[PDB]
Amino acid sequence: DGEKKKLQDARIEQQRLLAIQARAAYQSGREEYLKLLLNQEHPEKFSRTLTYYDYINKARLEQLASFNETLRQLANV
Amino acid sequence: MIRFEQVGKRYPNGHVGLHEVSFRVHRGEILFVTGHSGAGKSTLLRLILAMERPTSGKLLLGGQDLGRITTAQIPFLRRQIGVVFQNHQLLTDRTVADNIALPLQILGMPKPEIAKRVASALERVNLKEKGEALPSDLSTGQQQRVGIARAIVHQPALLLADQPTGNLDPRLASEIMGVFEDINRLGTTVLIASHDLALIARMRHRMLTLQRGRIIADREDE
Amino acid sequence: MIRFEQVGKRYPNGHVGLHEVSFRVHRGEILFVTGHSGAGKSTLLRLILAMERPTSGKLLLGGQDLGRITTAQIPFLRRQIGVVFQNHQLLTDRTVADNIALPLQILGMPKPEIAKRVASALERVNLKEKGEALPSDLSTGQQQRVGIARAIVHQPALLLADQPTGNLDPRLASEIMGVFEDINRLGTTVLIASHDLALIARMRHRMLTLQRGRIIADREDE
Amino acid sequence: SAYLESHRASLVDSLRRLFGHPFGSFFTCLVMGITLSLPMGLSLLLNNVERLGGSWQRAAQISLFLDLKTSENQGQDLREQIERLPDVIEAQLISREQALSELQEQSGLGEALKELPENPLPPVISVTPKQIDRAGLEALRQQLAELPHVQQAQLDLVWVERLSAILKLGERFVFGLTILLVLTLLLVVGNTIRLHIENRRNEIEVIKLVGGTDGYVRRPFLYMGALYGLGAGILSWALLAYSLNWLNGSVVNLSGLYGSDFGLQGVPLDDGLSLTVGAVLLGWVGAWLAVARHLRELAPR
Amino acid sequence: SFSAYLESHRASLVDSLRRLFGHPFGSFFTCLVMGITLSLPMGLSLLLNNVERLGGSWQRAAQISLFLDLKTSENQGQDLREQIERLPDVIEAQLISREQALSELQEQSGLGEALKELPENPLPPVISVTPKQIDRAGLEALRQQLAELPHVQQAQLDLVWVERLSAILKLGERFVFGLTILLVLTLLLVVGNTIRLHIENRRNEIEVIKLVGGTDGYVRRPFLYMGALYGLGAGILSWALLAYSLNWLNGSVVNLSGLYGSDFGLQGVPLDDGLSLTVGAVLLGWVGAWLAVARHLRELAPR
Ligand SMILES: Nc1ncnc2c1ncn2[C@@H]1O[C@H](COP(=O)(O)OP(=O)(O)OP(=O)(O)O)[C@@H](O)[C@H]1O
Ligand SMILES: Nc1ncnc2c1ncn2[C@@H]1O[C@H](COP(=O)(O)OP(=O)(O)OP(=O)(O)O)[C@@H](O)[C@H]1O
Ligand SMILES: [Mg+2]
Ligand SMILES: [Mg+2]
Repeated sequence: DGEKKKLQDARIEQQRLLAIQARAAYQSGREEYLKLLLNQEHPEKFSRTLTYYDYINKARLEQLASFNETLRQLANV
Repeated sequence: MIRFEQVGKRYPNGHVGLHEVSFRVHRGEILFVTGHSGAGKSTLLRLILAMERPTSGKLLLGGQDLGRITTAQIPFLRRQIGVVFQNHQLLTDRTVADNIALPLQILGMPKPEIAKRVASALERVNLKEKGEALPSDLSTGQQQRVGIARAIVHQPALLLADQPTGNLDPRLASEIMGVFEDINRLGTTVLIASHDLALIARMRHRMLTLQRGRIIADREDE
Repeated sequence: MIRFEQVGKRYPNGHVGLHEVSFRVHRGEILFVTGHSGAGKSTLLRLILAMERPTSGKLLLGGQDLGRITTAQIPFLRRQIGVVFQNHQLLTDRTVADNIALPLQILGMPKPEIAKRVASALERVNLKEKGEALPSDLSTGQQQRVGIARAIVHQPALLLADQPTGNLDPRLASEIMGVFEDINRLGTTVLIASHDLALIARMRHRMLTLQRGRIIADREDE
Repeated sequence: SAYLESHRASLVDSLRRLFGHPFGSFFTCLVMGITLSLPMGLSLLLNNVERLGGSWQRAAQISLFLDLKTSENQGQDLREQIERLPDVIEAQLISREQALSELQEQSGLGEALKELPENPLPPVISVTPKQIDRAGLEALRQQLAELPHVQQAQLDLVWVERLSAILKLGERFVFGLTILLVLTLLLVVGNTIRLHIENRRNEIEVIKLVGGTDGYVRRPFLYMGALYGLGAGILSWALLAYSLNWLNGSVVNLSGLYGSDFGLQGVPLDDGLSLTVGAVLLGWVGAWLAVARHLRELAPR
Repeated sequence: SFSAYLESHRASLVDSLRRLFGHPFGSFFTCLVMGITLSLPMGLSLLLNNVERLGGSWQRAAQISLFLDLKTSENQGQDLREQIERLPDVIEAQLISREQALSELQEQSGLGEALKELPENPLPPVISVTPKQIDRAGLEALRQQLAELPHVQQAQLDLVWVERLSAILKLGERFVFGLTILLVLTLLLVVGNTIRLHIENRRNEIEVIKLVGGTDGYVRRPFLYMGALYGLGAGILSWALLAYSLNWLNGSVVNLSGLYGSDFGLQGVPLDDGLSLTVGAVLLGWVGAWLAVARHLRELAPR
């Protein structure tokens, strides 16, 4: 019915959102540790960013699990 | 008295400086030991001063033996000997009054009578107008004059020296010889060695002679 | 060529040793000077050396004057004159062979005649027993006649020396002053200073007498 | 009571000998001073840089994380718990909201939770042990990962063994340049003091043959060798004041740009007095060893 | 003559070695002092020449990153790689691709089981260029010409300490310039005091060879070889301590570089610099002996 368009538009925006996130993960995931002890930043910063990139990646798995599980019931004719 | 028994010194270089000697020194006795050029009487004076090893034999000076004696105690014996040696022991670039005063700072005697005593010695040796100067500011006879001034001060019990006025004229030296029996008239022992024989023939005294380190070359002329 | 005229060394201290000296010494003559303790003659022989300036008068030594002497011209004059002096010192902790041979490297001679000139001059010294030893190994009498034998070697044109027989026997003195006419048989100058009037009244001596810088006290006495 | 006049006579002769050719003795005063500024000048430099340690040569950080349910009183409970360990530096707790803010400004997006309606980010803690010696490598990381409520902790490029390799190179270079300079100091002084007194060797043997003692002959030379230490302790104090203020013209560029009030202390009076009396007692021992060789060289027996 | 000049040099040479063998405690004592002072300025200069070989770690921070858009093409990536290297104030420009950007996250904890949902890799390739110099303030003006490229997504610098790397560098260059002035001038004083005091020692032998003759070269000749052989003894005793020190500290640097994935350590010492070190010690004792004797010969000048 009309519920099949309301999941595919949510699918393509989170594909855009994961593309921006993985691009933003490539910014603060490439800094070396000689940039630490330096630039007025505490060493817990620039080291917990990549482990926070784990946390945003794992949290969207259950969102992608919930979107994919309701698509299979919606595909029944 | 000083008993002078058998002693003989062998140097480690291989030469025997003296073979045998034995003398007899009484209290207040005067000696005039003089031999030939090989006679080691100035070495014997170095044996008297006990800064040389006795090697063989035995040497006796006073109530203490000369041998197996500690190094820390022997300059106390050297303080009461007015040693005059032919190489001239004076401190360069100092005042001349300190050169007399070399035993005077040792014995602990007061300061305002130091200047009286150093003024006292200089007419006895007949040396005026040379006070408060360097030892380089003197004549060649005058370091011998302040050298014998270093011996006559404090009236030492044992006076040991060799050959005064060896370069100085015998006109002045007859008074310089004439001082020495006045020191000997007091209760002092003078063992002066005078290498010359012509001037000493007038004085009646005891003469000894050594030849090639032997005990007696010529008999006593007492 | 050695004539003194109106010269005298003033001292900066309160005493000046010499007042006035003016004398001429003929070539090939044996000279003797004498005086008392206040008389100045060691400065008179040092004036011929002139390691300090006379600061008065004009003095002559051959073609080149002693007054206004330069550093670049002095050691040619010093190397041709052999002078020994009474304050006896030598190269400590070496042999006595090269101590005699000290000016021979300065003038420059080959090796096989260095050693034979040592032994040829040492026979009159009576030091055949000690030819190669330390200066401290020698006697106090022996080390002056080593320095006398230093003046004998390589035959200097001008000789000054010092007061000899400082520690030598009166018997063995007669052989060393017998050497000084043998080395003055050719054209040299001999200026032995002596004080014993008994041994210097034998043959022809000029016999200059000094008292407190007064040169004119005795005649030629020939 | 003859000791007091003998000591005063030896001191006035030492100053009179020092005025004799004063250009030579002042030349020896400068050599004794400038080499003395090496192990004391480097001593204050290691006594200066321990005031700032958080932003220089120590930034050890471990990413120990909490569960999703976290209360802030439990975080400050664990902050004093890790302070019981002898090798830690800092112990602070970060919260849920401002940890979300700092990741957003780092990415520059600010759209972290506009999509998911619930918040999944755990409020975690900050364990920052910069005061470690770091030599235990990641085995120290494994011992500090032993928590019942921790989940996952990472350490890229292993980085405590790398912090060990920095600190092992730091300590061995300091101890390498400590022992070398003090053997440079103790041999330059010991050679120079001994080789003044080998000159004028005739003066010792004059008083020795007429008598004397070890106490009288030591007296003019004990005061001579100690006064060069007194001459060194003033001039080494002077050049240390000049070099520290010359370096002060460039440390204020780093201090103002970082943002701090960091001044360098120069010539303290407690250390300046101890620098002078260190050199004076150095000259006494070196002269005492020098005169004992001169007794043995011409011993009579 | 020339024959007398060579025999004067040879006899003064063999007397110096006989003097050197005499007093074996004292001759070895001043030899170590002559070496241990010299080991500091040449030793620290050998350290500074070895640290500057390691230049990749110092030129690793302040690397500029540029982000492409979603569409990826590698042929403009190599074009921008060679264009930055043509411009100055660079060392080398390197670019890793999306597959390299995919691969480097896979050993990491991020991007786990995410490419089954991703239709394509969205991570753009990046450039990473470090400037070869950090110069003075005003190096922030390179930002407007890196935005000149048609594909700029992020230019996320940390703007504060890029200028401040010009503060840490040249602080240490002035710090080592403080010690390379002070250690050289304390080398000239220790050598200049001991050699001059040797002329002040043994004073009695000069005047006894000056009044009988002699020149200034003959008296200086036993001291010139005395100054030279202690300088020759200085370079040997310097050589053993530097070889012991570089072997002692070589274990720490190979431990750091092996953890860093590099083959870096303390290198050896050259023979050409080894001969240059010893002839410096010979010439310093030779120059210092000439200035030492001029005071004593002027003291007893004929004038
Ligand atoms: N260290 C020594 N080793 C070997 N022999 C020595 C040593 N010291 C001195 N002699 C020897 O001692 C001998 C003579 O000694 P001494 O100096 O006392 O005689 P003298 O006093 O000079 O007699 P005169 O004064 O009339 O000449 C010398 O021939 C010398 O060889
Ligand atoms: N530098 C000086 N300053 C002041 N006076 C001096 C100086 N040198 C020597 N005199 C004095 O001048 C005189 C010089 O005597 P001189 O040097 O010529 O010794 P001399 O002729 O051999 O006498 P003597 O027979 O006693 O040995 C001495 O009396 C001495 O006191
Ligand atoms: Mg004798
Ligand atoms: Mg005289």
